[PDB]
Formats: sequence, C-alpha cells, structure tokens
Amino acid sequence: PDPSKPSKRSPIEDLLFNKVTLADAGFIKQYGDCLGDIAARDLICAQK
Amino acid sequence: SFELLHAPATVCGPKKSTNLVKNKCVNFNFNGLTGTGVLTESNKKFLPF
Repeated sequence: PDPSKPSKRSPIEDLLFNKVTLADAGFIKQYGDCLGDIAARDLICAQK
Repeated sequence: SFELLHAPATVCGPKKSTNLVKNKCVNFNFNGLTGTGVLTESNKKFLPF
C-alpha cells in the first residue's frame, strides 16, 4: 500500500483499478438526457 | 384517419385545460403521444421534422 493513492492500494493496485474501464451497471443511473443527479446515492439508479 | 406528427396539434377533447403536471408520475399525453412517466422541461436538441 502506498498511503498516497486511494485506499490500501499499492502502486500496482492503483494501475489495476485505474486501467480497467467500468461504464456498466451502477455507473449509469440516468439515461436519455433526463434531469437529476448522476452521482453519489442522491438519485435512484434506473440504468436505462 | 389520424395524423400524429411534428408541428402543433389543433384537435383535442372537451376536457379541462391544464398545461402540464411536473415531477410527478402521470400518464402524459402531448401531441397524441402517450405513455406513463415523469415530466420535466426538455434539455435536448430537436429538428423541425
């Protein structure tokens, strides 16, 4: 762990998360240019 | 013969006028297009067709 990277992640671990691209379930909350938050837990995930 | 398309609709029923209901799950019905949903102001581009 590198206590300068988020959480108890090593320099390698940092690359292991940052180099995998997630744009699947739970990262899409709103769809079709609808209004409302697309962040935190402040609005209901309704993926599409 | 019913033509439902772009441009304003001119024939509607003998019902009480209202503009819209907002941010509520309602059965919407605008320009003859229907469905069940929540209405908010549009935020996207349109063509005149």
